Amino acid sequence: SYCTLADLIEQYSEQKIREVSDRVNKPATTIDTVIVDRAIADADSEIDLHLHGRYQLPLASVPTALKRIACGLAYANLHIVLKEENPVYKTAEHLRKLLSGIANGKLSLALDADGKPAPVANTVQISEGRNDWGADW
Amino acid sequence: VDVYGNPIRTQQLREPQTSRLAGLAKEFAQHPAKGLTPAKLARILVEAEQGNLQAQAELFMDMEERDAHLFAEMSKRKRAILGLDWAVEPPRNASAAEKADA
Repeated sequence: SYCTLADLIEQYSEQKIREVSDRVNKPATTIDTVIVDRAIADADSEIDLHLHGRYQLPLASVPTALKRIACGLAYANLHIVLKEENPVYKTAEHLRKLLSGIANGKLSLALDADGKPAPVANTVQISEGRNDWGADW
Repeated sequence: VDVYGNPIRTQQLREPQTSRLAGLAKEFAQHPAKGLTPAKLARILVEAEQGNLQAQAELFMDMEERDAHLFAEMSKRKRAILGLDWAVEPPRNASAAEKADA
């Protein structure tokens, strides 16, 4: 859960979330929590797809850039039909580009609140090191 | 008495000293040469310096057994002595009794 309904409302205003989330009432009246939850879950799943090879999956903290990316992807997911030239689609593409840059080691995952994220041990591995005759015998 | 002057008692000569130590005769060598590294060898030598000669003795036995060149050299050196003729001589300007004892 890198973003919440509060984050979506704050980033896109409550009116737009209501309009793109209420599918049964015309005009919209309330925000459907289930739809928003599914959209946020899908955004988190995509982000994990991008970040699985460099960091641990169950992150204990959410970096701020991760919050922005999740909010953007979740909003893009709340559109049933999304055309290519829709600006929301372009924002989603830019965020996906940021994610790909992070995955390819060109961008670093920033601070969460004060501490660093937790990189995986992929680079750590070395055989073991056999150096007998060099132990001050 | 002996050469060192320690009192000698003929009572203790009837049985070997180690007879009352039947535990020793049942022991088996631990073979410390297998899996030996320079650190292990240094520890073995240092411990031997401090009075733990068991590990050092077993290591020496393994070393003798596992090296053909060293074993050949030691065997040749010892066989050199084993082939020497020997004799018992009386002390300097010994007397008739000393000559008979010799």
